[PDB]
Parts: sequence; structure tokens; C-alpha cells
Amino acid sequence: KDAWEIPRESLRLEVKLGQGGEVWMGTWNGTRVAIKTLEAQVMKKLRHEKLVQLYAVVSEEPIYIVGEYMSKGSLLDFLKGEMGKYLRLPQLVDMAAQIASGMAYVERMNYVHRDLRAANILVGENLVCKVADFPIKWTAPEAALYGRFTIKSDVWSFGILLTELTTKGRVPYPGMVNREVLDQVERGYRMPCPPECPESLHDLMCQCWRKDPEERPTFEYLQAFLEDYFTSTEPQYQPGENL
Ligand SMILES: CC(C)(C)n1nc(Cc2cccc3ccccc23)c2c(N)ncnc21
Repeated sequence: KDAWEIPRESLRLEVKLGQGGEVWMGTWNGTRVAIKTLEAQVMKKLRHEKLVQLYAVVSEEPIYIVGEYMSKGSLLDFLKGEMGKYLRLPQLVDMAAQIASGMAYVERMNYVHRDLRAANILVGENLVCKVADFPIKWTAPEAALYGRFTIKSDVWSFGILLTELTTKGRVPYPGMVNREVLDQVERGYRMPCPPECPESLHDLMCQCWRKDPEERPTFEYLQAFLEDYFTSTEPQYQPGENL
């Protein structure tokens, strides 16, 4: 036991959110939190404002891990919902930048987030997106074939995450099954520019999807590129029908 340990008595459950374990909403010290029932020692070293904050942990069966409650659930559910109809490119590039901001912290800390996708991004209020929950379509070849998981395989997945955003939560490589993707991507296939998406944003995706992992961008580059986007790259942006 360490200083992250708390009394299970100090937590009140209220609303169940999901299952799979089970995730609960509730109150701590009479503050609102989320409880994930039955580890995440990785969340102890990591403390960034675009990462879902770990609050506590009950270290005996049944295990309760307590973190900050993100009020809109996954980014995927948030895009497939009533909001994705209104979301345009500035709102999505904003979201992509917060995610890249979190993964650039991960990059500095020399960590790897093996499963990076919109199901694992959590949304709160005012388009706050945070990285959490530390997939052949989202996975880079070197990782899916030879196990070479690097921050550069996460750059690849982030580039796929950029397709999820620009498509309002569509599944990448549409119409293609897993083995069809593996064999296609190996042969050099990359997804084309999504509808109403600037080629400048798709050019960025194609950088994240380079053959050689070392020639891919950093999130430090990615988050800088995305924050400066509507000034340095597309200051000529007019809102289309969907983007
Ligand atoms: C979508 C749904 C599965 C219901 N979900 N999942 C989470 C993750 C999560 C939950 C509880 C504690 C955590 C502690 C550290 C890191 C993440 C934690 C989560 C959350 N914070 N807030 C709201 N919903 C959440």
C-alpha cells in the first residue's frame, strides 16, 4: 500500500455507467468522481491537464480506482451523438490538439499509450477532451506484426484518430475487414482525404502514417501544428456543410 490508498468507506456510489468490471459515478469525501471496479500504477507517475486525473485506489478486493468524472463519456459516443451534427473543423482541430497535448506529455515522460483511439478519449464540458484507459485499424504495422510499440506507433494511431474526428466517428477503412487492412496497408494503402477535409489536414495524417516510424511527427509537433492551424496553414478556411 502507498499514499494513493483510501478507505472504501470514504466513497459513495450512485449511478452505474457501464460494464465489461463495472464503472461507477459517485462522491468522494462526501467531490464528484468516477469509480472503476473489479493495475494503473502508470497513472501515478502521469499528471497532465489533458490526462484524466487519477485520484485514488482501494487496494483490496473488490478494487476501486477513483478518478475525475468526465461528463460526456467517450469521444466516440460524443461524435456519434447529437453534438457531432453541429461540430465543425475548428471544434475538431481543437479536440485533436488537446489530445496531442496529452500525448506530448506522454512522449516527454517516455511512455507509450498502446491503444490510442476515440473510444479511449473522454469528453467533459466546453469541449475538454482527455486521454485515458492505458484495434488492428488503429495500430501501426510494426506493432501489429513485430510488436514494435513506440510513441511512433501512437503517432500512427493519432493519425487514424484524425479520421475518426473528421468523419464524426466513422470506423476507419470503411467496408474493409481486419485482414483486408493488414494486407492493403502493407502494400502501401492509406485512407484518402475524408469529405470536406482540407488536404493540409490529410497531408498531416499521411505523415503519421509513414512507413518508417522515425520519419513520423512528434506530438510536440502535432499539438503545435494543430493549435496554429487556422492561422499558419488554413487562414482561408470557410465552414462547409459538415466541416
Ligand atoms: C465511459 C466510461 C466507461 C463510463 N468511463 N470510463 C472512465 C475512466 C475512469 C473511470 C473511473 C476512474 C478512472 C481513474 C483514472 C482514469 C480513468 C478512470 C470514465 C471517467 N473518468 N468519467 C466518466 N466516464 C468514464
